[PDB]
Amino acid sequence: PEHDERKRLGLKTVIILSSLYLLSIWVKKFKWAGIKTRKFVFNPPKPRK
Amino acid sequence: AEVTQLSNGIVVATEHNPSAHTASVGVVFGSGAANENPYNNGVSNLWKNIFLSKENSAVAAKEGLALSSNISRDFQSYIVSSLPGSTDKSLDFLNQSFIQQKANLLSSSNFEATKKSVLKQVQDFEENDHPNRVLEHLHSTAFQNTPLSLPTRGTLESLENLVVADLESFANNHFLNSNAVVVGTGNIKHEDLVNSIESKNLSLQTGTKPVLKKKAAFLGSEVRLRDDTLPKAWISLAVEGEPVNSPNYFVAKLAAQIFGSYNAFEPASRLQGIKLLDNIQEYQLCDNFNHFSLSYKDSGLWGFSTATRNVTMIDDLIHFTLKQWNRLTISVTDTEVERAKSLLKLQLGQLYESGNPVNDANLLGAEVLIKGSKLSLGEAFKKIDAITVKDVKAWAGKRLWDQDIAIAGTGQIEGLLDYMRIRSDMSMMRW
Repeated sequence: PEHDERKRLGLKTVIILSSLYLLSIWVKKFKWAGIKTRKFVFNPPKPRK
Repeated sequence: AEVTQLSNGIVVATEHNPSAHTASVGVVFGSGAANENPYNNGVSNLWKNIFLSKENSAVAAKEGLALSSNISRDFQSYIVSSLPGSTDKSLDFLNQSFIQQKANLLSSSNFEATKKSVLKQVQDFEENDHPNRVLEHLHSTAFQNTPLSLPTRGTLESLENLVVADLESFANNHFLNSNAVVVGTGNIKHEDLVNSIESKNLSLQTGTKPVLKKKAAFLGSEVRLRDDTLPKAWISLAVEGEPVNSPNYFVAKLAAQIFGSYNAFEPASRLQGIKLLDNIQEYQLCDNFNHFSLSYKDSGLWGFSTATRNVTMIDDLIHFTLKQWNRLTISVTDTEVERAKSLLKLQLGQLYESGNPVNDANLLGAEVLIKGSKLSLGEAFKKIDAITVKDVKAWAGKRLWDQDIAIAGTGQIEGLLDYMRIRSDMSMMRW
């Protein structure tokens, strides 16, 4: 006896959570862009030490 | 206490001081390390040392003449000093050995001997002078791929492939009358220097120096030079600041004076009226720091440098310092502004009224090359006393609040955290 109400509250819940999932992917890739393009160089020192 | 400029095709500036015991005369050019390219970087540092080599300093010493020179990013200098009644001999030496004849100075033996010494100077700098090489690295990450990135001493790799032809080419392009100022400081009168010049004719070259394709641009970035065998960590951090000939020139200098400079081992430096010191001294997170506001023709930098032996609490040092900066937008008081006013006046009052005429000549020539005129010290004081709290908050809200940063560091910097945790401290999130 909850069939009609249940299917309408699930439309609200699935729309909200689907957009939060796409927004979370955007925000992550922005805050991770420094680490992904960081670069390293090596110059062998003198083994005096 | 007033400077006098005339023009004949040759600009001649002078700050006469009758109560001095020496006189300095020289020529300043308006090209520096920010007027060369990555291939010929250091050609100006090699021009300075050809001027100061032995057989040219010997010829001056027999006449009673001392020599000096300086390389910067916007200008170069070649100065001669003497006793007050010997200034016409100073001008002759500057005429003969420098502007007209230089085949004597660019010989094959003097060039190799000079290159050997300069390479040893630069190699020594890069292995032992840690606070100054980190500030040079800051300039190179902030202004990367622009002319304001190149180091003033040159780089050990570019300095090895220079020949005499590189010197002669650079001279023909930049040592020109249109790009030159003749200066005179100490016990020297303006009319006598003008008369001595027109008795000769005294012109170097005509003009038309090259225009620089790219303009300077700031970029937020970092460069880390990790060395675990050194006993400290050296760090410098800045934002984009004000250039010369800006309306906010003195307001940025006052803001740097609010946080000031510190030495942990001096007793009186621990008692300064700076609220940042209430946070560092309880666990002693640093040995020293200093706040700067550097200004050039195209851009500037505003920030601080520090050295520390407490390598496990670096993140507390950077955090507490950046939170104090936030207060310039939100809660700076009137007492902090009235203190920085009078200490800024004492600072630049000692820079512009020292006793050395050599420093006077470098300052005068660099200012007249940009503005065409020198602002007196009585005028600069009136601009400083007219600054209010509102001017500071308006400047900081535009230059500091949630803005990108540049960072450089060397030594034991494991405890220096990533870029974005430091960038996030530029806004408070409690306002």
